[PDB]
Amino acid sequence: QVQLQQSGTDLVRPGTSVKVSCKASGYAFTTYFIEWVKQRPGQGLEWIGVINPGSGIPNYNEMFKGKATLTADKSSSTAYLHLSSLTSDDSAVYFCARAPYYYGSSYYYFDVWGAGTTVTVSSASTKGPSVFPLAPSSKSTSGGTAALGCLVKDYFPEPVTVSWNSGALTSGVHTFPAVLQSSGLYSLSSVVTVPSSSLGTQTYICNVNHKPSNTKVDKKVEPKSC
Amino acid sequence: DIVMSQSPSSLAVSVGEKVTMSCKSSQSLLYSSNQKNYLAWYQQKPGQSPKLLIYWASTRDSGVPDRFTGSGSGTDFTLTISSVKAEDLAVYCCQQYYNYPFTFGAGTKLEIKRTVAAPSVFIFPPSDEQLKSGTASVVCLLNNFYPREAKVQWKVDNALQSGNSQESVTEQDSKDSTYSLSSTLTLSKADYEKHKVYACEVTHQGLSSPVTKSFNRGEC
Ligand SMILES: [Cl-]
Ligand SMILES: [Cl-]
Ligand SMILES: [Cl-]
Ligand SMILES: [Cl-]
Repeated sequence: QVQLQQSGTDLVRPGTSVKVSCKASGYAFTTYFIEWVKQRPGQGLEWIGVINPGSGIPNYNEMFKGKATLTADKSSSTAYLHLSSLTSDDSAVYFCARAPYYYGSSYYYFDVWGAGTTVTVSSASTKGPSVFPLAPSSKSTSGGTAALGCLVKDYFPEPVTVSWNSGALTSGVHTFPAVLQSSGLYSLSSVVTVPSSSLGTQTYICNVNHKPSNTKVDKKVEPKSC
Repeated sequence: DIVMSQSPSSLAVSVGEKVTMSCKSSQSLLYSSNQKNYLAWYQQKPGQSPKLLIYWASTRDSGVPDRFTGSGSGTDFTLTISSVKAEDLAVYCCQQYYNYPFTFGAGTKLEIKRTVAAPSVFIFPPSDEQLKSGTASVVCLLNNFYPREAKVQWKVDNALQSGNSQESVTEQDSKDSTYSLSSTLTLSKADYEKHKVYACEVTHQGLSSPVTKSFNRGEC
């Protein structure tokens, strides 16, 4: 029931700064270390630094001491990662992780990890998505199985989340990695395979959430006879 | 700084088979005082944060199944999975916590090997809503195939298209071990309305010959 809850996705402009937060619960915040780790797309983990929330004292990797500053607020059980003077190399996911403080030592593995915070560094503005239905062609329903979906188009930055029928429909769902279009905006599809006989009868709604733009959209997908 | 090195960078193994993967450090992680190796392994599944798997080189974390075993000492360590299951696909990375700055290996990507599965192909004409906005996106879905390598080509009135499509592929499914793929053809409304036949042609190991899924605009 130990958990570290991280702040949401950040879009920040080159040269400016960002603060990532890590709120601990289910344990005594001041009795374990908080570690911070960087992960760039599909690449290895890099250790940034560590803070003792009881004393407030941080220790940095020499690779990050100018880029990163660690603080902790005891009253709110929250640790913070401040990143400064940002560049495109700072676009990454930042994890906080807990590490034991047993036997008076900081030399420990990392036993509980937050979900990560995505930071995108860019001069482009936030933009919410348009959501379009993906209705199968007739022959894309042959043989008793069909597919349908939603196209989540022209948004910035990543990520979006997509569910179906408010989470009741999970079987056969595929939500694809977004691609960056030549406009500099992302486009993503989510699809689900369903019995072809159900296209007339069951309601299918994709639930789209783009938290950077505070955009929430539910789109009902219907078949098109054409 | 200590350098952590992992091999192989990736491997594929069938369900039920044994896998071993290697982690080395540029200097010894064995502390003479307490005879412990300051070495951990993490598992990172797609869409997820790293999860602690092994520490002190050979201690399983609470709740980790016993088919995961860590071994080794000093500078040479191994992670063994005795009988791989379909849900074990992940990147496995090691970490030394012996010396600041703490450092991680680059990870071993474990992929699941299964029998060949041809894709099921579906195609979606653009919606009337989108067409009102001046653009037409045509989407082709390749569902539940294996192996990952697949080729998609778009044809508009049998003219091969270049430069106007993008695609992306899911991570491997943790249950049936397949992949899926989505490709989007983007045209202006004006161009969409000037042509009749929209086709995605799919090449894959499980298909004896390429498969074309197509529709005619306005018959669809
Ligand atoms: Cl968020
Ligand atoms: Cl907007
Ligand atoms: Cl209709
Ligand atoms: Cl298990």
